[PDB]
Amino acid sequence: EVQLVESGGGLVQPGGSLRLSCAASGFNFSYYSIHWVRQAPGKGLEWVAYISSSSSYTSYADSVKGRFTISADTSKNTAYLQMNSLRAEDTAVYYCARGYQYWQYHASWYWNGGLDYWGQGTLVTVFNQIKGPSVFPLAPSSKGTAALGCLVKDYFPEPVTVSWNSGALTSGVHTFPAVLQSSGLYSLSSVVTVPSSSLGTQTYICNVNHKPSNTKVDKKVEPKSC
Amino acid sequence: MTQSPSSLSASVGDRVTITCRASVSSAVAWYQQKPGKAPKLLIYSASSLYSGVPSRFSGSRSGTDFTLTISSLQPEDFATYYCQQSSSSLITFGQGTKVEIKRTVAAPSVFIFPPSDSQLKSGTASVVCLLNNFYPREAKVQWKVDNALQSGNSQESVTEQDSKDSTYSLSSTLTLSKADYEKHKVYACEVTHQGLSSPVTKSFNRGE
Amino acid sequence: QLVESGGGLVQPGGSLRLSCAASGSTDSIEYMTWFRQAPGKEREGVAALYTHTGNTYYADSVKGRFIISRDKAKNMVYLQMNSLEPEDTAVYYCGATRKYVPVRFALDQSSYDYWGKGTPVTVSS
Ligand SMILES: [Cl-]
Repeated sequence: EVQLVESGGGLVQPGGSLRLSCAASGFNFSYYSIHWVRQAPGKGLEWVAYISSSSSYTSYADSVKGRFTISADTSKNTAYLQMNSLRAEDTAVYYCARGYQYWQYHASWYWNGGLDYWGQGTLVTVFNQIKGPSVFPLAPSSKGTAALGCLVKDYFPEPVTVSWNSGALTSGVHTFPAVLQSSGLYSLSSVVTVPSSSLGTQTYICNVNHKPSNTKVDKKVEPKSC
Repeated sequence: MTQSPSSLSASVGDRVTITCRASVSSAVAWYQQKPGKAPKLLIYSASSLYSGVPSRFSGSRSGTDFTLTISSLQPEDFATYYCQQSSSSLITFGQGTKVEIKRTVAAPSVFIFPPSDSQLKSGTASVVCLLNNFYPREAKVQWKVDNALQSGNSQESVTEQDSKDSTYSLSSTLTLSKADYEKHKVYACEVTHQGLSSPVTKSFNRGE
Repeated sequence: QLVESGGGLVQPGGSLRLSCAASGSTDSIEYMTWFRQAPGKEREGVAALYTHTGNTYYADSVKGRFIISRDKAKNMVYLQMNSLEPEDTAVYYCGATRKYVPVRFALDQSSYDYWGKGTPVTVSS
């Protein structure tokens, strides 16, 4: 019945501010420690900070010392991460996690209790600009199986979503992880393989959503005329 | 700075041992994470099984090194594994190790896509080369423009292993100015892979 | 104030003796008790001693393997742990209460007021 629930994640700009909550239930809050661990896209876990409210012990990773502040309201069974002086690379999923109250005192060559309970995470996106994508067709060739797709170029920040024919087509779709271009803008392609015979009949439309700029674009993908 | 995970390919039934990269430090705890899901504690204090964790998972302190062993890999065990220590008041997670499933060699199907006419109207041309449904992940892509070998003007992206067929797909995208695109005729990507006895090239001539 | 010591790594079948040193007078204490807390599990009562009587109470899982005792002169409570098993791996805590507690609430976390920071115990081959 132990549960940890993160909230408060969203879009924020460098030099703006954001406060994350970790709501705990199912345990005596003052007997434990609350940790913040983040994960950037495609990357490993990074421990960020902890508080043992009751002892008011706190500690921070050098990558965030002097920038982030951890605190706790015992009467609310809640811990907080106050995020200041935000930078692009603070973009990540932020998890809160439970450890022992006196974990540092216990830490030794033979003992490490670890972080037992975890929330499911809250997303923090640092952006300087907002920019919706342009969508171009990846047109099928004249070749059993044909490949087509669409190119989703020049957006910021992440993420974008892509479906095909309003979601009716899912079989054989591959939507690639976005890459950051030299321009500082994201780009990705979504592709699908279908039957060669189906090209003359079946209409293929990619549906691209970009919530940060509040844009939806539907783009038909058909053979190029020669 | 955090890192991309290293990778280990293994079959169901295989025994695997992961060694944590050593750093004065505390005893290691080991965690497991699947994509888009919270990490889970597996092993604490170097060798104690976390409540509920299967007994095929074990930990050992080799002196100065710490290891996680999975005695016999099950399908649900393909995941990323992290080791975790503390030092003074700071906790450190090691680089992830992704355990990936082994499968028979599958050569990619290669497709080349020219830039759309609507793209050209905004001054840039993107040429896309798709490698679809291949194993293992190691592939080399080489772009040629009128027989000139390109370098530094392409970017690759690769999918995770497919849930159904355990393959990978990869895109390589070539970026040119409109002017540079219209200056040249033959656009080709050449793909090297374990499943191809020799490299496969896909070509188009601009405007056909 | 309570301070535990004597924690360490043991093989299955090993023995340890934990110590709990009290500061100040312990005359008004009703129960001195050893608790343990493993990851992902509630802090559970292991052994309790009723100070006026010397009567001891034990969790089912530790009966006959663990013994709680006191030396009033040294102002100390001990837990002798013989035949240690992997399931005994935990942080062990000393607790006390000067408030009355009914005989069968003797092994409950919240039924106690003061604690030490705990001494970790790992049992492993
Ligand atoms: Cl504690």
